[PDB]
Amino acid sequence: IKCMKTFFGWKEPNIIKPHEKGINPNYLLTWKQVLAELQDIENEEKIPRTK
Amino acid sequence: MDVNPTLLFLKVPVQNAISTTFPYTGDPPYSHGTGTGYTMDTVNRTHKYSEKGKWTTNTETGAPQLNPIDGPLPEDNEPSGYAQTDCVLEAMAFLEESHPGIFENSCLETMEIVQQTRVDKLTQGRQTYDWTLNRNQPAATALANTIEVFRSNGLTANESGRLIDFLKDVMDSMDKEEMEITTHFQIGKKKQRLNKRSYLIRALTLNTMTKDAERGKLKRRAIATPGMQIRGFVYFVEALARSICEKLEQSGLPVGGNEKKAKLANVVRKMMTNSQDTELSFTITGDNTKWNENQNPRMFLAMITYITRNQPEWFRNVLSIAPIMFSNKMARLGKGYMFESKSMKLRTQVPAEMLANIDLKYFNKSTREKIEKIRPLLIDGTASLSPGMMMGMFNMLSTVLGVSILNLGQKKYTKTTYWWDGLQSSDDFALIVNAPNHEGIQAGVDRFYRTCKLVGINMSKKKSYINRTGTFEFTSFFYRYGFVANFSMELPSFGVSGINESADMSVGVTVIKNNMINNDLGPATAQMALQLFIKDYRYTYRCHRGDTQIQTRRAFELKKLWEQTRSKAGLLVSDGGPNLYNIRNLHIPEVCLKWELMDEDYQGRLCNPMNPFVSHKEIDSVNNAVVMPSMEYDAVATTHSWIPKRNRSILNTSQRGILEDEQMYQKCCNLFEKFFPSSSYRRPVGISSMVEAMVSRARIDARIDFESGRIKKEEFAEIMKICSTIEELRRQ
RNA sequence: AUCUAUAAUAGUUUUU
RNA sequence: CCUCUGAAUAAACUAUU
RNA sequence: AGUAGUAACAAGAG
Ligand SMILES: [Mg+2]
Repeated sequence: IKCMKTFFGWKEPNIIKPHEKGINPNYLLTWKQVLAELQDIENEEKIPRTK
Repeated sequence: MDVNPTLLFLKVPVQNAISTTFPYTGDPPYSHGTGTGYTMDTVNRTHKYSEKGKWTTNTETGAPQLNPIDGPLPEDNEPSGYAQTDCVLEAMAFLEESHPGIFENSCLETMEIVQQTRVDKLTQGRQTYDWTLNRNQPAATALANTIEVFRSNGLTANESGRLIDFLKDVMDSMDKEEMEITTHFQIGKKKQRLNKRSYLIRALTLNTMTKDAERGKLKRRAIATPGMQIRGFVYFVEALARSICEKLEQSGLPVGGNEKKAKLANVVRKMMTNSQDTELSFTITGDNTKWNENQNPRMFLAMITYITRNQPEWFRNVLSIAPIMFSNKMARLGKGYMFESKSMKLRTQVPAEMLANIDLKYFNKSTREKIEKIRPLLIDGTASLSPGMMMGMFNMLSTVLGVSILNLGQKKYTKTTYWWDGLQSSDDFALIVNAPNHEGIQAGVDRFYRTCKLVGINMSKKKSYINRTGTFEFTSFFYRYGFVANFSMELPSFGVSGINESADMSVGVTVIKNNMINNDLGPATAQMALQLFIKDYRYTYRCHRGDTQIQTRRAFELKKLWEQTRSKAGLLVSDGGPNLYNIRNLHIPEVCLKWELMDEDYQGRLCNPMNPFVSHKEIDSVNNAVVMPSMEYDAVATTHSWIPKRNRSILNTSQRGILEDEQMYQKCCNLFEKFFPSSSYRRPVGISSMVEAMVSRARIDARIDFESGRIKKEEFAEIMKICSTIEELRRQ
């Protein structure tokens, strides 16, 4: 979390090079979920060992 | 500037940097699924190498058998198994001629070994194909089950405790019309009756599987596991072969390590000195293609028959049984295959017992061809494999055969201006050929090649090469005017063994020391290896230094211990202490190294005999003298000599009841140690039952104590009464 | 000067 | 839904005990 | 999909 905060310039994620055999929207949603849950754990006034 | 590591060889000779050619820092290849394909390929290839032989049907098992002995002489360079019996006999005869009395003395020593060996020798090993369960079991478990079945079938010569009596039991069981065994299911006990042919097929069967974690091979291969009936005969035959090999200079077995390197260097230098100063000398680094698939058990029978001439008949029979059993051997196919349906998205397991009459629409082209070729050989769920030695068996007898061919290279036998000698180890060889000119070298190489062809030995042309004497390779040792060091080969040994904290520390330091002594590991690299090992140890066992802030579940206790301790250097690394090891003290145990730095309370807690992490004895009440547990790499037992858990898979099978049995066995064994203290130290030998021996020992001890005044007459009377009660219980 | 005692554990070597 | 389980070839040699 | 490679995993059983 500390290292993520040190960077400014986040944009809205978009697919630049798609995976031919995959489902790219799933990757995009995975990234969004990671961001959301990072914020969530940051909002619970305690960081656990595992999430 | 593109970096090309290989170009380093333009200045450093390849041998002097050979360790760079071993990529032994990555994980080795593994086998994932079934081994049936490899077993079928091996069987088909073994029969293809002998296709021009004689086909017969075994009258006892009914299995087709192929006999390439005395077959047509080859007309090309393809591998072939048409060994000539007269040539093998002549090779043995000339080997005897060159070393008079070798076979006689070997047979004398082997007769002593055979007459002395005990049955418990069979408990050695890792696994064994148990014919009563059609799968692999621990060697001791397999032996126990076989003894139990034999006792249930009235075959009790093994009670003598001699291995040869167990072999007599095996032979007598071969003649039983029927056999009866017990089977478990969902954990009831049921009885199964095997007719003569079924039991005979089971007795000649070797299980097969795929080998995992082998370096330097792109493709996988099959390995075999012998059954219970054949282990003893193979053991005796290999004892004879070992005795023979110990008396030959060209033999690369059964010596190893520094002694092997010294022997090879001495032999090579003697060959060089014997070479004249006006004749060319060449060395061939050679490999033999499919050694074990071309050697035939019948030729080993012939060799044993020639070796054991003028010997008692019983010795000859007990030695000859092994090749007889191996020429009528069967091969288990394996797990089978797995089928997948994409439309229905399902998977299933197809056992190998169904391959006999399974429709071939499921399989691909290669597997279909394998099954079609191998079907004629299938009987009772196995495959008939008469020719060939399966895998890694009779290594020393093969060494004897190779050394005989090497011995055929003396001038008294070549009868010309060229000659040869060299080193043999199972199937690997180095050949030194001396001749006045190059044409002589060519003639000698050709004669060696053809003589090997006569005895069923094929020299791998694409893996063998020849150069001037002075450099070669033998059994992964690279000789360049002397054997060179190869550190990468032993590199995987560096790390954490996984026994426990104390043993792992000892193993790491000892490995560093030994590689300094042997593999030319330098001082600075030794220090860096020590640092890396301590880092890995701390990370694995969560025992970082107490004055750090590494978050682990064990950090709180270590921090408390660190704070309460006055002498920090006395703490072990397992207790968060510092590292006191350097080059000069790699040979000293850690606890002994810092004994004179430990606090009295910490030292007493560490070496407290009443620590539940190590068991306790029962003499008097408990031997409260030293921490006592099998103490390999653990000189002094402390609280860090704990024992980890056990795998619990069997709990979900029908064999879980066996757990109980072994536990009960331990119980009984424990009691036996209260009567015979030396049993743990040295293995007891006797024919009487455990209860009878214990009762006799109790009576004699009571008499001795009463006579010497150690006990009073009331105790003597009570002990005698209890002994009589035990005698009464014995009958009921 | 010679020097293969046993048993346990782990590691290494032994492909058409 | 719930219970349990996370997978031991042969020979020789090397090291420690 | 992916790991992977001559056969498997992508949980198994009760
Ligand atoms: Mg070779």
